[PDB]
Amino acid sequence: NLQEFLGGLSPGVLDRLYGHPATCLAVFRELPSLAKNWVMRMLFLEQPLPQAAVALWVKKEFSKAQEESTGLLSGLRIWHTQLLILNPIFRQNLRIALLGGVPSLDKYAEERWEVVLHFMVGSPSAAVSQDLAQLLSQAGLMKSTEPGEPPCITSAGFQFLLLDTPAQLWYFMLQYLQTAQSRGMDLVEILSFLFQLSFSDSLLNFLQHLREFGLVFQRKRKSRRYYPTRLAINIVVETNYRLYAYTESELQIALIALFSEMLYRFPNMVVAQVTRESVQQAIASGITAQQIIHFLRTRAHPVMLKQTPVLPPTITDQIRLWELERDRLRFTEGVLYNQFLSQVDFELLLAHARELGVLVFENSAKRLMVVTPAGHSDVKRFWKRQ
Amino acid sequence: LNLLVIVVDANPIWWGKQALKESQFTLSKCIDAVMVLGNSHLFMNRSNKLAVIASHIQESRFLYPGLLTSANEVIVEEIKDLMTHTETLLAGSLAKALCYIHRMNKEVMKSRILVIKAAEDSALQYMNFMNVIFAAQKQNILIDACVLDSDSGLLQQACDITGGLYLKVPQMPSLLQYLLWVFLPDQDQRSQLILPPPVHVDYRAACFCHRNLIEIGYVCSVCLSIFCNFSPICTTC
Amino acid sequence: VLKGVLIECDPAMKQFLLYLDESNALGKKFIIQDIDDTHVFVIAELVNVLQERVGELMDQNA
Amino acid sequence: LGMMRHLYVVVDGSRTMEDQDLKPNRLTCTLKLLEYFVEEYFDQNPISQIGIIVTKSKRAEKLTELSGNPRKHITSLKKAVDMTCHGEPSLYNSLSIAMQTLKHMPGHTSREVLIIFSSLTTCDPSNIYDLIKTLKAAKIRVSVIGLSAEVRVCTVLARETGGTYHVILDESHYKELLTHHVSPPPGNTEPGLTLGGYFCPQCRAKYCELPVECKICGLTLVSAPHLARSYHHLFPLDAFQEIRFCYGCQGVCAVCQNVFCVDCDVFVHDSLHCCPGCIH
Amino acid sequence: HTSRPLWVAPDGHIFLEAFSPVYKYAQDFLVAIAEPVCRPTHVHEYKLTAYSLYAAVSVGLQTSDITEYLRKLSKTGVPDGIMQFIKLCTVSYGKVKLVLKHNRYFVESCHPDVIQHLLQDPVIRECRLQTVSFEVKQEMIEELQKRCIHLEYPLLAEYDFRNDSVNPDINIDLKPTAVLRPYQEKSLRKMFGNGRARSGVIVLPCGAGKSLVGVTAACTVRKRCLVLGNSAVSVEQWKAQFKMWSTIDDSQICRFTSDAKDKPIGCSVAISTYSMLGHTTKRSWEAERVMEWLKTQEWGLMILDEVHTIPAKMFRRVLTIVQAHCKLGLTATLVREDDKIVDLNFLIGPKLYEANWMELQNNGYIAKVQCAEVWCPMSPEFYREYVAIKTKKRILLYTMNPNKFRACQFLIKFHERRNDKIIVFADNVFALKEYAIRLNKPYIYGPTSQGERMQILQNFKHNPKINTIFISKVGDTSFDLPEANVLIQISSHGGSRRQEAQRLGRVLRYNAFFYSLVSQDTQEMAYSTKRQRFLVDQGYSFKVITKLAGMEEEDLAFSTKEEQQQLLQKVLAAT
Ligand SMILES: [Zn+2]
Ligand SMILES: [Zn+2]
Ligand SMILES: [Zn+2]
Ligand SMILES: [Zn+2]
Ligand SMILES: [Zn+2]
Repeated sequence: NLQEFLGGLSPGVLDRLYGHPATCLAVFRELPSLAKNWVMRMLFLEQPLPQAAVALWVKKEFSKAQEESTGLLSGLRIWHTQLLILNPIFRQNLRIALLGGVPSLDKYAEERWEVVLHFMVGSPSAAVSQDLAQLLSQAGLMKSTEPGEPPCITSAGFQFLLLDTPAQLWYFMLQYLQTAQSRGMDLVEILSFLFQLSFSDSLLNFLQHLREFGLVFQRKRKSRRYYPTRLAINIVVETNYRLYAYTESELQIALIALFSEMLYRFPNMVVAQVTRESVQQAIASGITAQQIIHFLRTRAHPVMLKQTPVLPPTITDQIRLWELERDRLRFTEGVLYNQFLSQVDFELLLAHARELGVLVFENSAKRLMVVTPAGHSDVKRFWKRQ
Repeated sequence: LNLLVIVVDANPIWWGKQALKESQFTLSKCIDAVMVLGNSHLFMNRSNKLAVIASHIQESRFLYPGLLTSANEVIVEEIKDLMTHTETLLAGSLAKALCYIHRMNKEVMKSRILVIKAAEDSALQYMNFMNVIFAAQKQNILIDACVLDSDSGLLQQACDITGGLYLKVPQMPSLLQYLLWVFLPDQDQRSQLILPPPVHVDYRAACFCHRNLIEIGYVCSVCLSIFCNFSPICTTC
Repeated sequence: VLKGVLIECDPAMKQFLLYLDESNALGKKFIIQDIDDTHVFVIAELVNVLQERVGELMDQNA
Repeated sequence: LGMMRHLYVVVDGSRTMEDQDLKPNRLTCTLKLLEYFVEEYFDQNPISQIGIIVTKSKRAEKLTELSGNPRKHITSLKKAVDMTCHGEPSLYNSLSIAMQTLKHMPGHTSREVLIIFSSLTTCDPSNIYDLIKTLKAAKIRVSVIGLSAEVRVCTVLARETGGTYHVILDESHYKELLTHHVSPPPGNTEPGLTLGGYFCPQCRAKYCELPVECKICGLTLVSAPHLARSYHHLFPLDAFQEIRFCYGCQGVCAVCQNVFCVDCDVFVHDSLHCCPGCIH
Repeated sequence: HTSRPLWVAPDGHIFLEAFSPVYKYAQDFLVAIAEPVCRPTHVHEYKLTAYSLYAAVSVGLQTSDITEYLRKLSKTGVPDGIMQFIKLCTVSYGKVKLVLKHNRYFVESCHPDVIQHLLQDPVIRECRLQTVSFEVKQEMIEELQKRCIHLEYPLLAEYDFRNDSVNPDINIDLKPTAVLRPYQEKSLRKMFGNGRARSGVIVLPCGAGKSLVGVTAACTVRKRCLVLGNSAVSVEQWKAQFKMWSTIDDSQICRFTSDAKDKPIGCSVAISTYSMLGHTTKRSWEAERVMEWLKTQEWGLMILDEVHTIPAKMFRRVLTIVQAHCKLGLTATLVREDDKIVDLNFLIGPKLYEANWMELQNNGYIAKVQCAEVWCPMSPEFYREYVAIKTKKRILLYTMNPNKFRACQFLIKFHERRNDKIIVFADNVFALKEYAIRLNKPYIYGPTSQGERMQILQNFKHNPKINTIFISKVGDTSFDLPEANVLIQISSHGGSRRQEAQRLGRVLRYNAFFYSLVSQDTQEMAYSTKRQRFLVDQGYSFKVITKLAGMEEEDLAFSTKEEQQQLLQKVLAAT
């Protein structure tokens, strides 16, 4: 998420971050419902309005949406108290954004992006590039446990595969930025270049990495100016558990076969079936069923996207109901101590056990206290010394 | 989502009157209030649409169709072309406005129309003004309005049949701050914010022969045509 | 003081574990002490061989 | 198109209104669809009227007087759910009460009675067959909606005075019968337009947010947009002959000579009801 | 390429897209060619078979009308394993004809070169005794029809009824009072194709015109019909549907069900049952003189109601006792266990018309059913004994579940407050008593009578006070159950997907909706997915209600554990 990353940051970088058209429009584009209204209202103001009038601009109904908005709005340090004038590094550059101060494009963008997603499955046309191979492992979606000729795929790597196309691109860039503090450049110029792409010497090396996932295009082996692609902006399912996907690409076939089993393969159409024994093969690695319905709700046919609610509700709960078979019997381990002749001394052992957070379950019939074995070493020190 | 049509009263008689009145508010400082609110509607969401219609005498061109720097040069070129039967026709532009909303709603959305009226209300179009209101009411299209000099009688009914707002601004050069506060929020955020209430509603009817506004008059019972104080016979049927 | 771990499940599924206690299908003292009709204390070594007994019973009525 | 109407609604209040075969109270399912009936009557007919008479224990008592008040009727039908409804009804006493007021209306209207009738027996102290010669003389139009059977009076009262007699299949047929009684069958009044909030110009009396008549001076107060929806039926727009760049949406009329597309053509005649070029 | 909404698979399977502009002119083509396998709301799936093409060329389309219109609606190109199969199974149709004439059965061929091929099989030489003919025995007509399919020269039963000049053409005329819906007009058009009647099987829902098509087919051939049925109640309906829509006097509509016998010798329409014509014991004297009359008269249009019981051992001997020219079969649930529905393709003929069960719902001919498989958890005292025994005593345990007793009592209360007509179908008749006396509700126990069976059923329809009824295995046919609105099915037979399409027949005769009570984590969970296997192939969607809408708040039975301990001691005492 973007406001998750921008919330936990220093004030000394956000003032540098607010670029001339780039970041001031980008942060303002992601503000929940009402934070866009107050930023617009006091954009042309110069005298700071009183801080108590802001809560009076909202009805008493839907007041809980006010504090979560201004908490995020003051969390990014857009205004301050000052006695609520906006930041002059933000109010000026946002007012610059209000007018102040190629069929080869998309086909290159999709093909250069599937060969990165093909690296997380079995394919002979692997993205042979030593920079990306260490990049995916330090992000935590390619298990190695060995130098190895093949790299494996962890449980988080399967969850990466069934995300949306823009949503899986942001998860990659946040783990590019979190590691670039100690191996690359400053955080300010790399993040302002991405937002300026959406509308120094170290930046060509970052541009040569965006060349490989596919967000720019050179066409003459790193010329002066680049050209951005469509990736740089930021299948029916029926009642009888059968899905008819119209994709002919090999990447979309291996994503469907992760959680279903296939029974025919025509050109330009592949029919599979969501069986019970194949969803249980998916959650065994753990691709849990909320991501399954989210994978089918984004990728859908226009005939699915009709006046009916998409992904009809007898198959969406059934995948949730097939998730709960793994759930029956929960494996939470503990240890036990009992057999006191007195009916009072175990009640004094409650007051020495709740405050650390070790007690798991309480029984008042036979006075059965269960604690975790990681926390069993400290509870016995009170019992032998009274 | 959130298609917003702006209908600006581009009557060259009243703006040219204020251009010689020296009231420090010309047409140029009013289209700037349209262009900034035009640019500000394209910021609150990624997929937001804009349309600007200029109401001239005997004609009415679309301004914006024919990132924001590709929007603002079209508007300043069309206004420089249009401003180069002395009463405005606001009803002919809202009929064009509902056609553009009906086309963009077929290619997919809630929409609204914001009218900035600057001339006096012509009562000669009461038969056609009410038809574009009831067409807007059955498609849940709000008709917001702000006036500059005097309360338009026909335009107050458009904001209460459909469900929009009506605000007479006190000052001309403070228009841009007023637009952002009371019209820049969309339909859902308008319920959460607090806004000025409607101060007066002006319901009248036009006579068929006089086309005059009437508080007490005679209606026919079969053809339902309201007449002024005559009652000699049923003129329509 | 005794060494043993916990398992919590549906009370309908809980009595299946009590059936495996008094039928000697897996071990002898497989449940150390029943604490509740919703929670069960089992021994820590047979926690994995128990899992395919439940997974077969969920697949015996597929 | 249509005419003015002065409809009366006679509601049966007999012992047989406690019967089943309907939503919990046979009386209650009658009063449920009547509240739906008053709304759709006043919507399609702007300046008409409704009286509601309830007959009970060989006598008729007027529940609501004849006035065009689309709020006073529904707020009185909600009160009458807890009615006793004992005894046998009448039909001479109920059509005469609906004749002492409905006769003196002017002759340019369509005076009507609508009887919703569940009992089988009309114990009334005189001859019914002299009313049907009187109601036919006064140009009233009595129509009955019958429940569970067909009575001989309600056929000869309907076909002589001019109305219809109909018997219920079920509740889906009972809503279908009341729906057919809102269309009017094919003068100069003086109403007072109530501008300024809701105040009366003739007597300057301030009252509630209503399309109702004024009690202090007797004037009827209507709202001109409500009258305005009934327009465009008279002089509607003629269709176009159809054989890119448009005039409506900007992306063929025989009057203004401005071309349309297909979405625009269907939109002009369906909802807009005017030609967008002709208003210029 | 974006058009032509099929995908002809190389073995044979036709994936039709039901969102195409030319779907209605490609769904009116695949009914005449293939047979439906699955029909969801988006992509249908038909299937080519051998018997489905014999019904294709029986209608006026030849072998070049099918194999060309597959190319023009292909999306792939026909895969050349279908051009070899369509040509093989269409040029061998009209070569060997089975025609009867005055009480003798004849195998006829116009081409003499196939009779010299046909008369070397050692089983067709057992059934013996231009225009080459040889007379075959009547009692070996079933073992003959297996062999003609076994060597791919199948028999056709096309009655040419327009001019025969032997049968006494009766005055049955369909009166202009019964107008038939546009799916009934399409099924009869595929039957009476070339002006000659055809022996097929028409699958229509029981709430649809399952009987109006049988009457209209009787007024069309206008020969001596013979209606059969599964029960003595089902023939008093067939008698009523002939007087309602066909203008026949009571001196011609007779019966043969051992109680009326309305002079069954010498009539025009005889409405009898199964197991009366195939009663293999010593018959009574009134039935002996009718069967001696019925075994010697050539009928026309035998109407076999409830076709899915014909491939039984005793009900398929009816088709050799009675001599009919054409044999129409009307059913509602064609599925049946033990794999004998493919055996029915030569007892009667090819499957003519199957109604689209979702097209009749979207047009208003069938009530919109909201199926809901509400499953109940098991009680912890009952599951203690469920896993301890295996020999059939646990069938009572997953039937008399106390937590399933609450969901039956709650769903009855929830629909009595909405004035809904409740039917509780419940087999395993010990738990019929213990369910219907703890709620004080009537029950058609099954060995009750003929008397109080008729008045409990009539106190259910024309009375707004008695609202529920507890049937037990009686309503598994086309009985007169009077238009229910919900149906709380509890613990029926094992995997009978014929049953839960006959329990569904009561509901469609949301508007109406039926439940299916399951005791979860038992053997009934595996059963209740075997029985929705037929209904999900028609378009129906079975929801799951794990927890009901506030079950614990009302006054439900079996609250305490003391009253629950007594029920287990009642169940376990049976043994
Ligand atoms: Zn006048
Ligand atoms: Zn008139
Ligand atoms: Zn007054
Ligand atoms: Zn025109
Ligand atoms: Zn157009």
